[PDB]
Amino acid sequence: MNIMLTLLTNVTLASLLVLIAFWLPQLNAYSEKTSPYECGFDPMGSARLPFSMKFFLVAITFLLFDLEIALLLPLPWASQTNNLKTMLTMALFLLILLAASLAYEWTQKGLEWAE
Amino acid sequence: MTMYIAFILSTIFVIGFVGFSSKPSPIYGGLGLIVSGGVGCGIVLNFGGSFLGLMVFLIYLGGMLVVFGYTTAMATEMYPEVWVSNKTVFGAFVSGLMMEFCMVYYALKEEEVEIIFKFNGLGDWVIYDTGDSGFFSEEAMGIAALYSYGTWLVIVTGWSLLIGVVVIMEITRGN
Amino acid sequence: MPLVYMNIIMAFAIALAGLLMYRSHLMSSLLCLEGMMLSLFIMSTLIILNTHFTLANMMPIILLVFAACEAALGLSLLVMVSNTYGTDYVQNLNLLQC
Amino acid sequence: AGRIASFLKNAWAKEPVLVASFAIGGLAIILPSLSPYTNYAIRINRATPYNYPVPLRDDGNMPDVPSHPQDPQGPSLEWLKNL
Amino acid sequence: RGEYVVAKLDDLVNWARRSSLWPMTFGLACCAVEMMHMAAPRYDMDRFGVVFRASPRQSDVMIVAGTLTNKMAPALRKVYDQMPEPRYVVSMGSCANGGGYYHYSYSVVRGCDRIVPVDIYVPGCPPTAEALLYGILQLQRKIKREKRLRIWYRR
Amino acid sequence: MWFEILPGIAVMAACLFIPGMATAHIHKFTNGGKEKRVAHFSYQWNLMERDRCISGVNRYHVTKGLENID
Amino acid sequence: TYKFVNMREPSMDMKSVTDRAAQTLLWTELVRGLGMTLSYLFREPATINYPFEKGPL
Amino acid sequence: MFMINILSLIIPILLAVAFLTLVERKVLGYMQLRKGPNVVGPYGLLQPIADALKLVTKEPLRPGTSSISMFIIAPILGLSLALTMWVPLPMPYPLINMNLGVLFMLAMSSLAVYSILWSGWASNSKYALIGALRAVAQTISYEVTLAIILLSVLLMNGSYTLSTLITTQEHIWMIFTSWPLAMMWFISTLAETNRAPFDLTEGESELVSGFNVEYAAGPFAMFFMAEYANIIMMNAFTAILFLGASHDPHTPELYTINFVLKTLALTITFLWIRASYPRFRYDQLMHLLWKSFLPLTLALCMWHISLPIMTASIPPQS
Ligand code: SF4
Repeated sequence: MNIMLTLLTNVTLASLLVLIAFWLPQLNAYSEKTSPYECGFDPMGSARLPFSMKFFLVAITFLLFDLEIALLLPLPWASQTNNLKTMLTMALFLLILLAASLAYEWTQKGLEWAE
Repeated sequence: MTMYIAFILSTIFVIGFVGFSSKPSPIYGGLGLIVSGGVGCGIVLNFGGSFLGLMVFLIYLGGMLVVFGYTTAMATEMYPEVWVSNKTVFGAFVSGLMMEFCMVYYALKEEEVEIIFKFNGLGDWVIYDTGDSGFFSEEAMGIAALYSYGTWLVIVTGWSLLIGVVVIMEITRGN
Repeated sequence: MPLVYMNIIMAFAIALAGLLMYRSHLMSSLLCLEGMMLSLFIMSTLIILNTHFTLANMMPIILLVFAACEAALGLSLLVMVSNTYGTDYVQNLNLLQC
Repeated sequence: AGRIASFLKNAWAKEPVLVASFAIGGLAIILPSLSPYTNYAIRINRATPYNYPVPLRDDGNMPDVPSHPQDPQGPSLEWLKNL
Repeated sequence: RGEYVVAKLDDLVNWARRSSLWPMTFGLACCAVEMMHMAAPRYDMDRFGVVFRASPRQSDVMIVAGTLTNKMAPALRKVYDQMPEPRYVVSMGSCANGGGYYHYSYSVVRGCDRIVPVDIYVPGCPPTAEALLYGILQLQRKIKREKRLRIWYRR
Repeated sequence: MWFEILPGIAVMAACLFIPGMATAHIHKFTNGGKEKRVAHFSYQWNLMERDRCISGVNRYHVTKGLENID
Repeated sequence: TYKFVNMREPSMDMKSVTDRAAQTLLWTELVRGLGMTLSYLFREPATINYPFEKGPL
Repeated sequence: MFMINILSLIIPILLAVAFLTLVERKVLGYMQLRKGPNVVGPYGLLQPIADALKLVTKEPLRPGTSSISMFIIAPILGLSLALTMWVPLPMPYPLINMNLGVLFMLAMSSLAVYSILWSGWASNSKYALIGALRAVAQTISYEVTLAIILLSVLLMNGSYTLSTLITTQEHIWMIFTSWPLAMMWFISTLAETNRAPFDLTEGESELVSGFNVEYAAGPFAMFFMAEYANIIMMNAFTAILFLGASHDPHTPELYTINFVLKTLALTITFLWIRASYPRFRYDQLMHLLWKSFLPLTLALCMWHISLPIMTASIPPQS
């Protein structure tokens, strides 16, 4: 209800903006406008070719770190436990493993944006 | 009537999945998964799983982000596919729509659908449980018990994530 | 077993079909594979929230953490076939024949 | 001796962020064991009654358990008030 | 009758266009440096709602600043042809207006008009920054005298 | 002459001003002058439900003291 | 005659290394520029009101 | 009157974003010896109206080499998420008391990638396809640091209830306890909103715009609205998170005034930074967080999780 009502209000409002944006103005609709653009020229025969890249490794280590961030998210609730000593050691283990993964990423090129 | 929302949240989950699995252009399968996850977050949320719902929201809308990250890198081509390119995808899609529609029609008429297991068409609001929670959310407290009772779980996971970054290093190393 | 269970089980069945019945794409197939675990994640959270299985509340994220790892390598494998072969289209994926 | 101090100085100059992070981290593990108040934190956490203290069936010969919620004997947390 | 409402509405629209024209820089020679001086603190183009910086996709006016050579001409043509309507092009400098010092060259077109329509001819070699700014103000008054919806209603 | 910026953010301030009291006042408007009773835990929800039932008007923020009972 | 522009190599005492580490960590030259631009914000804006006022000739 | 409260949330945020496009052009100019816009109405107060009308009545060009579905959906996502991400903010009485408001809003903060990617690829241009991946990498690689910073800061608050955050600060500004952390957090915020020091996506030499290249008129303006709404939203987030304020329940207006003043000050700091600093390079941009920011953030999180235990000062859960 309430929350869902706010989400509905926002999405419909956004859609009205885009509808007025895309419908209200008038265009002559001539062909040569469709020619694509690159700083004065057009993007020749590209802008969809497979992208020979290197920071793929950074992109994937993002996800691998995101899993561990999800793992350590429950911490504020976890600090409210009786056996605080075990929670302390084991959370510290989790952050140490974060740091160790980052360090192995570091020395073995890895997070070093590939060339 | 917004009574049936807890039903329809799953229903839009199903047909957003079919188009996601209808083998369309990879980004359109991604869009199907995205709407499926967005509507399934509501399914977990209205059952009380606030933290787990927002958790899957976060991690999964990062996870499909990264699978995009190579879709424009290691999966695009001169002519990317379109959700209307292949003729068979429409047939897959419509076969997605009519099966659960027929089954829910039966579950609305007989309430004893015989497909695979035993199921009743009498909504979902029944299966909830009366009770209370005091001043603590059960879901949050349960996921917090990971650092007190999850002795083995966090250890084996963290070890696996370390091994995962190692293998990700090694396979993509390129000699 | 109410309709929500039917819907997520049925979603898993079509994810099984979509990933396993390959059409032509490896990336879209592993995409269907990771949607598979989403269906299983929701399904698992359902009983666990339903039955007040307080400990098992941590099983989904645990179940989550490994599953993305699979995709973490899957797409990682995808680039390794891609740079040499050119695409993820699995019909040229034939060199290993005999 | 000299090598260790020189290496620390160079790290504090070459990668200062690394030494700051390593330091504050190394504290983060070794203080909680050394600190004399973590047991008090355990007392904090055990003090909070998230659930009801369901009473025991009285049958005689439990002087430790108070008969009344206003009784003097029983667990007390005046340390909590002073803290 | 309808002229009242349509005139007020189109007056609103042409005022909005007039006070928010976005130049597409396009400096080819010393006229570019003089335009840059015109955006300097002293004259402060940015005060009038003009924004100087604009990608050719999001822009209203092109200033052809400098000599336009034969090798340039296809690029300028593709730039203007992609420019969304409305698109008023101002030519600054004797070189861009027509010919220039290098009028009788072999690889310099004898005027931006032979390449692209020119809405305001700004003279000067270079046109001193405030003369450029005055040309911009003249284009603003031109946008003020705009009767699009009037002509639509009275077609 | 920095004060020329002062009108510019002033309306901006007013722009961010309105969501402040509007949510604050309407709550106070809706809940009988009281601010909204946040239910962050099921015990709060049970208290609100019992207050709604006791009110007899299906309005939780309506509250009756000892004068309501014998 | 000529002057070498950048040969001022730094020292390596504890004070100098502490100062450099503070400047790198506790961003200082960043704050220096961030405060200079502030000084220019409060200054008198150089702007001639065209066409009411024209440039000197 | 719930929907009235909603509208009283959206619409004023829209005017705030609108006049931010004036206050930036005035603040920047005054920072670089320019009078700024003061011709459209008094002191340029009417200038945002004119440009908005122009962009509404500017021709929206359809990218010929594009699938219109994403060319329209991406502005929808970028704009709607930006506004609905204002929903759970602790105004003296927050609109929606979501028990996990901070996590709610952090999760929605990651969704801007889901407008960036479709804008960059669907428009189908070299600048667009480059900038899409570059900006995506930027925002995703800074989202992690945002996450650990949020967790470490919250470990002293007590929960993910973002209304109790005020109750956390009350006495002292929270920055006084986590100034090393906030200094990172703020900067990472600067990175996530793609601002001049960390923008890297515009790059008007080799990326020109990066994502909003082929977007024109309305859908183009929608991404600006998202961008300059995230400015205000994240500056407000930082304002409450670290720059606490007083709130007497009998006088809700006091905290409202203090909070809006804090938000304006932080946005002015945004404009202040962008008006001075050069622009990062992608190499250095990711070097800044992978090599430098992330280890410090990890160590600070370890410090801020160990600290409540040793001080016997764990924050109240409820
Ligand atoms: S008109 Fe004069 S100033 Fe302008 S480009 Fe030609 S020579 Fe240079």
